[PDB]
Amino acid sequence: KKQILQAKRIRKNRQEYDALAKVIQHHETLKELEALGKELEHLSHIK
Amino acid sequence: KKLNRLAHIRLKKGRDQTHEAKQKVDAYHLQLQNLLYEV
Repeated sequence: KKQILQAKRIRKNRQEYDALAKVIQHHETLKELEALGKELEHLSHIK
Repeated sequence: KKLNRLAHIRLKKGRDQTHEAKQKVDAYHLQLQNLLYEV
């Protein structure tokens, strides 16, 4: 019964983790922005 | 021979009763172990 109370707390923690995973589904972005800036610099040099 | 047969029958009855009690206690312990494994 004590472990079932702990499992209910762990189920609330799993619901919070599922909320965090759903928010995460919505470092690589900075590298993509740097590549876009390098492409913009190359386009400015071409212009 | 009669006393040996009576003692063997009494020992078999006690062994069957102890086996039934051990099976019931093992079923209760298995249910408790499954409840602990579920949580």
